[PDB]
Amino acid sequence: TGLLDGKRILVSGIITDSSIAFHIARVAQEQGAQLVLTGFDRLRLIQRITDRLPAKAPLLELDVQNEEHLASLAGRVTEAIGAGNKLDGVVHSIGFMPQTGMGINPFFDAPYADVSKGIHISAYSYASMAKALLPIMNPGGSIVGMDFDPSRAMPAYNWMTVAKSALESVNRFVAREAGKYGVRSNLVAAGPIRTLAMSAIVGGALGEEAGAQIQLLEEGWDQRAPIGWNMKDATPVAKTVCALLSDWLPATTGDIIYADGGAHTQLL
Amino acid sequence: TGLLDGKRILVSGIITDSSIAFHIARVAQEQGAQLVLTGFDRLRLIQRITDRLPAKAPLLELDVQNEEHLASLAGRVTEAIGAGNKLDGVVHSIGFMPQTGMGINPFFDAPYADVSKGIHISAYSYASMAKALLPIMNPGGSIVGMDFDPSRAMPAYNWMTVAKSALESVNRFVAREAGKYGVRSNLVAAGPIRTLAMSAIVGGALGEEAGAQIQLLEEGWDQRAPIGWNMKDATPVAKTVCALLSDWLPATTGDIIYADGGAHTQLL
Amino acid sequence: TGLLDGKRILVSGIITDSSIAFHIARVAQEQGAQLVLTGFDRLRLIQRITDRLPAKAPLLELDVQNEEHLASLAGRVTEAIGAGNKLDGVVHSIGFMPQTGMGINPFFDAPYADVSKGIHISAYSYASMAKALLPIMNPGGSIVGMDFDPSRAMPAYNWMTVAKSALESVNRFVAREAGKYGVRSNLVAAGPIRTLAMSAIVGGALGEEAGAQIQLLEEGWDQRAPIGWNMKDATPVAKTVCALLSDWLPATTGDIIYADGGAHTQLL
Amino acid sequence: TGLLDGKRILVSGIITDSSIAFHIARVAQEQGAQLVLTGFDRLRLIQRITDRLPAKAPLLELDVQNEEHLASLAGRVTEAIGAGNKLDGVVHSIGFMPQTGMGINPFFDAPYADVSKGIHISAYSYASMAKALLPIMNPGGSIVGMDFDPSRAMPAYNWMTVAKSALESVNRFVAREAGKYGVRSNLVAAGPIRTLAMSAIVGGALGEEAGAQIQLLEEGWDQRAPIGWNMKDATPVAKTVCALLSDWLPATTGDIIYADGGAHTQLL
Ligand SMILES: NC(=O)c1ccc[n+]([C@@H]2O[C@H](COP(=O)([O-])OP(=O)(O)OC[C@H]3O[C@@H](n4cnc5c(N)ncnc54)[C@H](O)[C@@H]3O)[C@@H](O)[C@H]2O)c1
Ligand SMILES: NC(=O)c1ccc[n+]([C@@H]2O[C@H](COP(=O)([O-])OP(=O)(O)OC[C@H]3O[C@@H](n4cnc5c(N)ncnc54)[C@H](O)[C@@H]3O)[C@@H](O)[C@H]2O)c1
Ligand SMILES: NC(=O)c1ccc[n+]([C@@H]2O[C@H](COP(=O)([O-])OP(=O)(O)OC[C@H]3O[C@@H](n4cnc5c(N)ncnc54)[C@H](O)[C@@H]3O)[C@@H](O)[C@H]2O)c1
Ligand SMILES: NC(=O)c1ccc[n+]([C@@H]2O[C@H](COP(=O)([O-])OP(=O)(O)OC[C@H]3O[C@@H](n4cnc5c(N)ncnc54)[C@H](O)[C@@H]3O)[C@@H](O)[C@H]2O)c1
Ligand SMILES: CCCCCCCCCCCCCCCC(=O)SCCNC(C)=O
Ligand SMILES: CCCCCCCCCCCCCCCC(=O)SCCNC(C)=O
Repeated sequence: TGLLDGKRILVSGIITDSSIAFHIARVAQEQGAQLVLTGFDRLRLIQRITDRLPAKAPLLELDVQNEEHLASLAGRVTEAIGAGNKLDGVVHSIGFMPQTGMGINPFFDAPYADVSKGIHISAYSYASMAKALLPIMNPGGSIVGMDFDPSRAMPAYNWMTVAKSALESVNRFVAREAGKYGVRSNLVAAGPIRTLAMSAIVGGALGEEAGAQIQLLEEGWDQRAPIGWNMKDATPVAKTVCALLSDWLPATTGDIIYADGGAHTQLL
Repeated sequence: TGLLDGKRILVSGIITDSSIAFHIARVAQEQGAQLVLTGFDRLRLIQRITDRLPAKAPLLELDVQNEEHLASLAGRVTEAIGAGNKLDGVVHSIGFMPQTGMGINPFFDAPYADVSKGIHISAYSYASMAKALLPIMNPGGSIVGMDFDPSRAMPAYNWMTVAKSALESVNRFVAREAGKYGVRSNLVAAGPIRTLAMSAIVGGALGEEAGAQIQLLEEGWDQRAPIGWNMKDATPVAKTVCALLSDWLPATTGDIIYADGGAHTQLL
Repeated sequence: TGLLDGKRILVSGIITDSSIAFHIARVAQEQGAQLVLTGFDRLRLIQRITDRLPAKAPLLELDVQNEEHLASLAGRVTEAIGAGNKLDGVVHSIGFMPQTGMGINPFFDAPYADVSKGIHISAYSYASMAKALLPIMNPGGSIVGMDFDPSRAMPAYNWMTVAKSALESVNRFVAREAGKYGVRSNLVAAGPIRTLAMSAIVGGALGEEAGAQIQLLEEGWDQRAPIGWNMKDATPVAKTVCALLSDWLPATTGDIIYADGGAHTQLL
Repeated sequence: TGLLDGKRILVSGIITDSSIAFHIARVAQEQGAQLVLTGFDRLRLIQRITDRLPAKAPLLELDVQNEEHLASLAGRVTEAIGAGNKLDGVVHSIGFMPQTGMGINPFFDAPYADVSKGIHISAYSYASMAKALLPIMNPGGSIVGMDFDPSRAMPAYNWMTVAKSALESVNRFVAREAGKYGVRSNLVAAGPIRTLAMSAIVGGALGEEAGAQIQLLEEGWDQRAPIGWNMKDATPVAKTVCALLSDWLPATTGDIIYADGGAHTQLL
């Protein structure tokens, strides 16, 4: 038993055991929830990884860009959980953006073909996923997607910041749409965690200039954060997503709950 | 056992069983926390009311405006809980403002002697209380005070809005101050609940004009709210304060967690 | 002479004499600025309309979605103004969204092909335009695009809100990009103005089901607005865009200046 | 010509040629605005200070913490300008707060007295000069006092950022109980210019701690602004205030006009 006792919670976005999505699943499982895991394309590969999760959770295939995947979604999920049973949650830990609009390549240069590829998988997909799953959700259910404070412009995040900013706005509209089924829609704003990707830029893969600009940024995050910030530990972020998936915040919708050590409230 | 199992949580602001503070205590108690209740002046009276709380919690006297009360605070509390034991939380459900700056009397007329009386008990007291108690708080502890979205100017709330706006800012500074002890500082923003006071204005005690301006406001709160808003039930607000008092949001500080049905994110 | 004396200011987005862009041009011209007008496709038609502008301003063709148009942009403009002379401003009054995005279309239905068509012309084009023109701008120059407060979710705007929200974020990044040339980037947030089919969004073609929606919106806007709101007059918005184009706000960048009667600051 | 050639304005708050006001005033006094100034506890001081200014304007011994003073804050200016000849501007730059809630003296090391005592000029104040000068004001005309971004918790500024979150909230209600007057009350928030308060809170009377902290935040703002920021001068910031008096920013209220240099909007 536990925080997520008896709840059937869906969790997408696991590609490795460093994924925030992997930690959300691990913690969600410990807390008692029953998971239905979805994976992009490396099905036999990420399968192996989902084997690390304390409990077995049926892996289903889901490319958010494909309406064939979306359509089948609710359907498979039902077979995944059972007939009669419905979903208590949906976790959208999906975020993409080709190097063209994120990082060392300039802001003005990133072409729309890529920007749009990020805005479709990062921002929009939240909607289409709320769209495909909402019907099979019990009232009182919760849908929570990841965010990264787009309020102020920062170097490198460039177009991925813009796609996240669009994400928050979408959150609000899905919120009233989810309202009709009793579901809540919320977004979590974490500080940088070191997934494969971040370890990459850190160690000069991007190079000197970049690896530093981001180093200091991660560095400063700890400066301002009152209870500090531990970028090599996602457990604080997993815990937060689980709380939002519980009966303890039954009134927050179209909202954003920050889990970045409060770094965003301090200036220095 | 439960959400607040084994935690010793302080809860001030109970004057009746309609007080949000009363609900925070009732739920906190059910969830397993051990309470230490503080009361303003009607000690023998509010005592009788705290008797309704599922469990007995030692009532201590606390007038936030009195430095004698503040100084003794930590002290008594220790006797209240025991030698060795420390506090896991502090709940500041205190808010005051003489009718001069709130309601039907105009904004320009409210004199500073009153405005200041509200700003001392509503805004500042959060600090002095964090001041008096912080020392006896275990790291990982949480301090949460009530708020009422001051972002946009609304009729009647007038100077009490201003004092709450000052409150949020104080929250941020106490946040970094609490950081050094491992405590988190957060503010909850609820929509209108009907305590004694609100039932009063509603039923024309203030009169026609006022009783209506507030009626429609409470009315519209439900309009915009996606999962609606039940002003005759504080259970949703109590639940939220308890979650903030738990291990499930270990990274939010100097923050504000809205519990108003998300009415604040929608325009219509 | 006047507010925009001697300044060569570009103004895009004029399709009729109801366009806010038309008013920005009329006032800009009165104030002394020299205009370089751009039109989408109805070149012979909107040409006829630009003839109403107090003074003649060379019409150039510009489809923002076409990199051929963009590339040629700086070039033509130079021939339009002269050799040696540079631009002092750029006004991006461009905004698009097919009825499946906005409309009364259930938000979940709007497919990405359209959403993306709006996000390319509304949000992104701001960038590519700042991209194409920045080079020929004098330091101290100003680029200002239109906005419509996306902070809170409102009915009908749906995906166009999302595109506008993306727009503000882009503004911030163009802001630091423009910084290097001395140019400022800012967005103006107006309340509803009535433009010919926008009179078919209320008491015309689009106000029968969720059509009164833009009534109580067009209505409520005046309620909350302290100095009121006159939706049948764009002069207040034109005046604001000209001030931003002047030497009187030399330090605001990546910012948003609201021109909706302050309706956005009041709750009721 | 001028923005203000012909506009009648009271500019409140001159102590030095180096403090904000002496700036707004020469700039305002040069733009055709005929002004009437206010001074504090050494008017014999602000007197010969003022000769340094561009033309003549009388000095009224005020102090918005004195009520016989507030009492007469209309029919003394009405005596100062014309025999029933009206007034256009209220450029409030009245603000102050004692060194215990300052930086040097720690957040918790201070009491109410002093905070309450500073708000009176800092926060509350704007909600004073308002009522007084109001029915002696002409439509159009504005009420505008300085703001220093309260949003993030600026350590070292402490209570005079909290008072700042409060000046703001109070300027929004004056945005309504003035909007009937067709008057504007709008806040111009700007960055830490080197004035006698700051120029001295470094060179000698505070030794360090708030100091390193302040220079800590000055290297910042500069390094963080797209169009950059200088602090050895206030002129672009003084200008941004002016057009906020003119007819060029016509549709805003209970608003914040930012001339900080785009520093409030840049993460890194
Ligand atoms: N790591 C950080 O610093 C950090 C911090 C806060 C928030 N975030 C955000 O959280 C999200 C997850 O990133 P992460 O680093 O925690 O984990 P991750 O990158 O390991 O997980 C992201 C997932 O995106 C998915 N994806 C991409 N395109 C897809 C598509 N077409 N269809 C279906 N799935 C697709 C992949 O399956 C992948 O598992 C992103 O939105 C990211 O911006 C990251
Ligand atoms: N009721 C609502 O509509 C509503 C909604 C959201 C937030 N709030 C806020 O929550 C807080 C509590 O109000 P409520 O209606 O839930 O309950 P309440 O009014 O019943 O409780 C408020 C408490 O203020 C305390 N108090 C006043 N001065 C004091 C002082 N000098 N020293 C010590 N204690 C003092 C009293 O002891 C009283 O118990 C206020 O800040 C209020 O603005 C109210
Ligand atoms: N009317 C209102 O209620 C209102 C209020 C505030 C802000 N706004 C915003 O201001 C902008 C202008 O709308 P409006 O009603 O004032 O005027 P409008 O609709 O008359 O002008 C908009 C322009 O969009 C242009 N456009 C579309 N696609 C283009 C493309 N592919 N390439 C180049 N140009 C293209 C057209 O040329 C057209 O002139 C929009 O962003 C709108 O959302 C509208
Ligand atoms: N310099 C900075 O750090 C900076 C920069 C931007 C914004 N802010 C804010 O800008 C505003 C302008 O400050 P300045 O830097 O020109 O300061 P200054 O102190 O040199 O001049 C402004 C005035 O503060 C006044 N003041 C104190 N009590 C007052 C009272 N009771 N009556 C009348 N005036 C009162 C004095 O009369 C003094 O003349 C302040 O409110 C400041 O908080 C500060
Ligand atoms: C190769 C990764 C690109 C480098 C990181 C992008 C620029 C970093 C600066 C902004 C910091 C923002 C924190 C966000 C980090 C991310 O979104 S990681 C990308 C998500 N998933 C992967 C592995 O691609
Ligand atoms: C007698 C109460 C005064 C009337 C209510 C104030 C004006 C209501 C309009 C704004 C609505 C805001 C909701 C907030 C309500 C409160 O803070 S109730 C006062 C707190 N405690 C008491 C009983 O005095």
